[PDB]
Amino acid sequence: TRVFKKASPNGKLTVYLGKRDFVDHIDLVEPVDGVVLVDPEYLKERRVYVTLTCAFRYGREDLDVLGLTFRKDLFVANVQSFPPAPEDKKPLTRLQERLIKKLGEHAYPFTFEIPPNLPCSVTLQPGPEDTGKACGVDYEVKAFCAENLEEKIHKRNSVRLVIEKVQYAPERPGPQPTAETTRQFLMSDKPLHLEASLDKEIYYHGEPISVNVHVTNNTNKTVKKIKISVRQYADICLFNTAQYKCPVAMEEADDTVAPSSTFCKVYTLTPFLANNREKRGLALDGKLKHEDTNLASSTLLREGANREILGIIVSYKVKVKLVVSRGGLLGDLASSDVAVELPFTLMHPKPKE
Amino acid sequence: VQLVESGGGLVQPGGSLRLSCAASGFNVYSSSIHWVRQAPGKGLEWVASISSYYGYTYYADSVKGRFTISADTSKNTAYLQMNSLRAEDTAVYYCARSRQFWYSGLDYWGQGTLVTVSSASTKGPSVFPLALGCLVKDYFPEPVTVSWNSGALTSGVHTFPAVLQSSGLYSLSSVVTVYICNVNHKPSNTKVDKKV
Amino acid sequence: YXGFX
Amino acid sequence: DIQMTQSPSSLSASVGDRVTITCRASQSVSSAVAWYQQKPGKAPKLLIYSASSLYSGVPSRFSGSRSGTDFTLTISSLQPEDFATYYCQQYKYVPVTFGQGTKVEIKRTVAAPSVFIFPPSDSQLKASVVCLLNNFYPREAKVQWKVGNSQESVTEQDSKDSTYSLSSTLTLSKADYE
Amino acid sequence: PSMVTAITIMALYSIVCVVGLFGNFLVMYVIVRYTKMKTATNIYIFNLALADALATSTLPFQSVNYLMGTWPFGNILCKIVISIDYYNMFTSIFTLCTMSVDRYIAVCHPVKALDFRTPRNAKIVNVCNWILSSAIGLPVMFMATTKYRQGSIDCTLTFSHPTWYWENLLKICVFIFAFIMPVLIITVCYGLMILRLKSVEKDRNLRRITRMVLVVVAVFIVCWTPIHIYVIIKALITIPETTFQTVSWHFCIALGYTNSCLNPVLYAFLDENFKRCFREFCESCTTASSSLAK
Repeated sequence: TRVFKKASPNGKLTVYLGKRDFVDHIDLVEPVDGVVLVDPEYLKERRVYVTLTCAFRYGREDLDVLGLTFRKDLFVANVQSFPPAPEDKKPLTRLQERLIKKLGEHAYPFTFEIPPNLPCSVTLQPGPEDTGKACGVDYEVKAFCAENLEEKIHKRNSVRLVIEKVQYAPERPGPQPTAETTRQFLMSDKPLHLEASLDKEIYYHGEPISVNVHVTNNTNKTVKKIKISVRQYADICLFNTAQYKCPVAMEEADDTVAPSSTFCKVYTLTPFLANNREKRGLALDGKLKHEDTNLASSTLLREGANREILGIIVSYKVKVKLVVSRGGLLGDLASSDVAVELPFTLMHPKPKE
Repeated sequence: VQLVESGGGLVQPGGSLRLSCAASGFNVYSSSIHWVRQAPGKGLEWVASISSYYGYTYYADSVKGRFTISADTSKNTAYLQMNSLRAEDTAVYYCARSRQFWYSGLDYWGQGTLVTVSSASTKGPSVFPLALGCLVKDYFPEPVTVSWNSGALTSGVHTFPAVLQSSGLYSLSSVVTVYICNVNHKPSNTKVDKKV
Repeated sequence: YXGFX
Repeated sequence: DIQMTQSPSSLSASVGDRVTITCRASQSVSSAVAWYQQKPGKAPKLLIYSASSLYSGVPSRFSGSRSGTDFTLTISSLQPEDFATYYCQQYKYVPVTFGQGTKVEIKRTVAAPSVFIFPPSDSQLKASVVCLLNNFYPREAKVQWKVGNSQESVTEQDSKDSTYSLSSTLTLSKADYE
Repeated sequence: PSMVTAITIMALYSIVCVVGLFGNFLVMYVIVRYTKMKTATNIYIFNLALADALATSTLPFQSVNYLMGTWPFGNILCKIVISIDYYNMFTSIFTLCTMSVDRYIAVCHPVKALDFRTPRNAKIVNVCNWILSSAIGLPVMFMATTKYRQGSIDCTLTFSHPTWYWENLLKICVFIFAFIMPVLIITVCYGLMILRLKSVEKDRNLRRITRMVLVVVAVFIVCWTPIHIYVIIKALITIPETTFQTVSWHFCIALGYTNSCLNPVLYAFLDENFKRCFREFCESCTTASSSLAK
């Protein structure tokens, strides 16, 4: 068994974490438990604290606007590791006991119970090179020696570890996505009717997505082209919540449906990161530092949860759009669009132990 | 659930090949594809790797500039084009698959294709007796089959692996002890019967 | 502005 | 570039014995070490990954372990189907490097080679002497010059007696031969 | 002659000229060589500094037009000066407005600002402002002939159309397009900015931001208002021409440029990245692993 360790720049205190990815179950999050090793001789009267912080960044690392930082702290939890506060009665995890046994008596535990309804680690890809700092939600564990909490804390006497709050695909599959639409343009005759569906609801990253499309063009109006697209929606909720849109994958077939006819087909679209490196602000899964990440996983939420979850909420839909070519007495080059939306879940399977 | 390799055979130094690895049951975007070669009587040496989810492409320092790996995602196939084939490229090439997300070793491997970059030509095995074994010389290319008494004493014979002689042409021997030995060269389709 | 005229 | 060194380069164990193969990494690969098994004429098969995790379907007798940069594959009760070459890959960094390989072989009592010498047939010199060690054990054996560089070939371990066989050829001149 | 009431005008047109040209040259140099124009705010500050320098370069021509009691230069000089003056007043104020709305969306709409604030978009906006002000500038340039007025050669604007109509047209359409649309945009955007900053140590930064935005809008409406009010007063009904009149009519013209003098102090030499650049002109361990025996 291995543990992750980091040390202060002066090397006095060092933080040990059993792992750096913490699974966020909908009901509760796995607690962040760890150990801090100090030396009471260095701390004449100082106290070492550990804080867990959920930081969301609005934009680029630069101030560049009036000298202010576009960085909110959505969640900050703090604990006084040393001296061991007699006030609390928190028990000791098995890994914490093993670390305290391994290290000396100068090893003191810390534990953080992350509350539910908090965002996971997502990073907004900025497309081309503009800044060296990523944009999105992150979780940070910060150990520091200080006389009191309200104090500017020295950078050589503090360790910071980036940890991960992750979610995995639900154990049980959900209902098969499906969508319907019945549309008539000038109400001449029986209308155009589009029906789309997916093969399943939960897909894994890299796995192809099959869209079964069925069109009954009962009117006299020809449809020329059919676009299937996989689109990522990033609800970046903040003060005055917004929503982001990005077409992640696309297949634009030139299949035509004659008037008063029928057309059934299956389109296979695979979303991958190779062709989405030029799209600024794309929700990526948010690794620890610059590393190999992928398109952000769908954020799972409770059925009766607070709709105003701060941070980035990721969703995925498949838009099936029939472009019906328009023209009557005067033949214009404009055309109408009949579209359906199929929501789906794009997640990582739970690791097998 | 299966990897099938094709495109290996006799080459000349400076020539080119194109090995194809068809992947059945795998998605090129949820898995990375590697080419690993094993030299005759040597260990495994990784050659190339492609990750279609990222468009990443890696080569070993001994094949950079010469070997190029690509993928046809529609057919779920991985191709390795080998140019400027040096004589040290004779090997058996396996196409292996790994999980794209959390690589956990090369789970699946193909049967492997033999690539031979010898500059020699197809020749016939000359048979010499040993007064009781036989030796076949200049038996290029491999394989070459041999059997005592046209298959009578098949159990009680020792056949040694073909050794690449100094000239490049191979050489093989077989022996039996308490007759006749028949030897067949398949690349040249030659049958020779000797009586010791 | 403001000068000339 | 990381060099992974396997020990021993070849070992001879018996059915039921506990076999241990050691793999030392030059640099520090954290746990990205896999153990693979290749039988002659067949593709390798993944046995363990992450230096401890058994691959799906692999018999439980195989087990991996790590201590620092020193990894170990242990077969608890060796079986006749568990005698092949074992390789040690490290996939922490690019390129991924493999070990030299450890060939597990069956153990038998020491056997005496049956040395034979065969001169070059007259139909050839119209030019290769050969020395033949028949059905010996263990693998290691030397050849004694008797009438340039001699080429030696050794078979696989015999399926019947778990023994070997060796043959060395030498092309000589007509000065000492006549 | 050079009496103490006749020299103060050259004092104004000299100190304002030197401070404007000097500050704008300093900030343009530090932006182009050191900061290298690698943001949207740097693009905006360089464009504003260029426009302000071009506007403030007109002052020597106006000062020596005053003292000489005439315009000594010539037809081409009279047109170039007048068009530079008008064009670059318009461009100065429009760049102020675009920078204000840029800060407004970078504060109130940060996630929209994340994609709508690329340096490509800043470059587009500058070109747009320049083209918008150019349309106004071209008529001014064409209609700015020199008439040998009896005793002078004075350089004025001549509208051979029904005169007292088009002159008041331009005089009021410079008072609405270059005074009240900007005083509306800046005030509105900075008000909404401080509202969204208050709707959320943080109070110290809020108070600093407020003390700076209020002084920005205050210096704008204190420099640019007197001359506009004064032109309106001069255009309603006549005024006596005396000492107070002829020194106030210049003190106002000099505040009009004093805005362009004080812009570097408020926008550039108050910026955080720019203060750093001006100063230039004048440790984290690695995450390892360790064993844990069971």
